[PDB]
Amino acid sequence: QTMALMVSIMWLCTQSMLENFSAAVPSHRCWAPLLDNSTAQALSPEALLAISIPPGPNQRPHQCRRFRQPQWQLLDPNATATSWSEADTEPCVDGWVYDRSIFTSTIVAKWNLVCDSHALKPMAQSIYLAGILVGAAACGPASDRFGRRLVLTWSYLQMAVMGTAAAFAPAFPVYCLFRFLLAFAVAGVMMNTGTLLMEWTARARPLVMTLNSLGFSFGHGLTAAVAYGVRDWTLLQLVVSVPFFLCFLYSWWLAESGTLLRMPGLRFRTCISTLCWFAFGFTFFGLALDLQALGSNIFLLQMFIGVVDIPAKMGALLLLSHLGRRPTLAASLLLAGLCILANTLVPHEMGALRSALAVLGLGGVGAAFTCITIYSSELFPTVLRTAVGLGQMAARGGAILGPLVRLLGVHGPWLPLLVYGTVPVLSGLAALLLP
Ligand SMILES: CCc1oc2ccccc2c1C(=O)c1cc(Br)c(O)c(Br)c1
Repeated sequence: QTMALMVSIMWLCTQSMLENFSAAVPSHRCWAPLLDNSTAQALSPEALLAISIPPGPNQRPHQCRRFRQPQWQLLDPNATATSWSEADTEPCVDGWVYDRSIFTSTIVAKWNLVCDSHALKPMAQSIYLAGILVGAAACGPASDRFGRRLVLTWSYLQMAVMGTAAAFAPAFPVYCLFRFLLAFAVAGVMMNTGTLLMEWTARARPLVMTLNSLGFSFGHGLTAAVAYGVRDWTLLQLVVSVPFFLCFLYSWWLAESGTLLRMPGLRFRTCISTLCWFAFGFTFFGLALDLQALGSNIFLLQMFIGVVDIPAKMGALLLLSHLGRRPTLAASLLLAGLCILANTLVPHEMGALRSALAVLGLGGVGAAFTCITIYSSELFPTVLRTAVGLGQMAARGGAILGPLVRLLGVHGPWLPLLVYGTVPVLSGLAALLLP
């Protein structure tokens, strides 16, 4: 049934976006004796925070430096500001405390994902996407040998097990391995859903693909409210993996009640298709995992993303049927690129405009994904149509490389978004040459 597969891809998108909320980094600072000890620290907690922690980024108290002695010279207005020396600080060693207002517990607050180990969260996302790549490359022969339903049930079981395991991970490497296996199973079930829907009904192939993409959009929408409802990442992952344990009941239908010629042949077509797929994967998995910086409220941002992406990808099929394949794809790619570039061009104070631009960029990259998926079945003849597999492999690779470019935020907060906006422009300019 198409409804069961739609619920499945909805929960898959929920699991995929769970990393955006569970790895959210709140405003943090390390343990200070004048702020977290007994009442002997005294009134005016802001003054104590100012004299105990030097200023840092965005004119805020430094999230990575603490004063060993109370610097009373910065409290008195008669003294010169920023008069403290660098030697008066310590490398934020006493352990960090986090604000429990928005999120009660996250993977950043649990394992102390801080400035010294700030690369761990993008490294965690990269490990997840590498597990996705490995699973998608491995489930092919497995599904061909053991059948699609067997590997589907095995992937569901693995998804459930790894979800309930990562919900209680005691260490960071163990959590990374659990996410790796969960991504393996996610890629397996994704490849199974794709190879099932591409030949279950099909003339109706574009309709089925648009329904699949609308099901993830619905997944985005659902996971927004799911993350808004529960504040703990453990219970979040538990209640997200429980539907997979429920869908496992359909195992065995209730108990019975090669192709390397793509590189030399059509080289221009295959490199263009792989470039567009790489661009979509890179931009999506680099932008959809850091919604905290793209908007002011992550939940409302995701809700707007979904409610604007639904009609965009709905009319995407009308555009593909009326205007063509290449022109609408190039237009969507250019629109997404220009929106993401304007997101950096607009000042950070215009939060509503930044959120709208991010939503428009996500809708544009989703429409571009729809167009490239439709064009993969037409750019290559039936003799070469593992072109779609190579395109999907290039898209993961781009997804994997996505979070790795986010490390450039040290040189500037706009560089990752600058790349996320510049890549789709060149992608559309290259796709404009398609026949
Ligand atoms: C069916 C695949 C799919 O369709 C979507 C529609 C909206 C948002 C995400 C997705 C989505 C993915 O999550 C996805 C999965 C893999 Br594997 C990829 O290599 C890339 Br790139 C993207």
